[PDB]
Amino acid sequence: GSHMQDPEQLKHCNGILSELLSSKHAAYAWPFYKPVDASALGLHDYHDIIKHPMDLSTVKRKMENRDYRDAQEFAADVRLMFSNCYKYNPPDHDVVAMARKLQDVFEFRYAKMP
Ligand SMILES: Nc1nc2c(ncn2COCCO)c(=O)[nH]1
Repeated sequence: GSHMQDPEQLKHCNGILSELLSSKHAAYAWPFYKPVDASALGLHDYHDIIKHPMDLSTVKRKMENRDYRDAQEFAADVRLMFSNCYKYNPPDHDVVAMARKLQDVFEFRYAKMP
């Protein structure tokens, strides 16, 4: 059920999303900018292991099209994106180190929900 705080909380979500895509975090955010191109990377098992792909360009499109109805729905997709990375890759892989740093950015600012 829609709350009157939902538009404002979604604005905070959109702010976080803008930050995740900004130059400030680009050194570790870039693997998450676009959908994993499994074939191009030779990751021919990716879509057998990851049943629900997610990436920041897909989150952005969903925010722009008002697909997300509340902050929780946005947050679940962002976390899905990170969880896919932790599921597919070995935990010492550099892409996982980048995921953890970007998720720290996400979680600490998401916790600042006004
Ligand atoms: N190994 C691997 N590469 C990824 C993953 N997520 C993002 N990338 C890198 O894609 C960006 C293009 O080089 C992932 O989970 N698997």
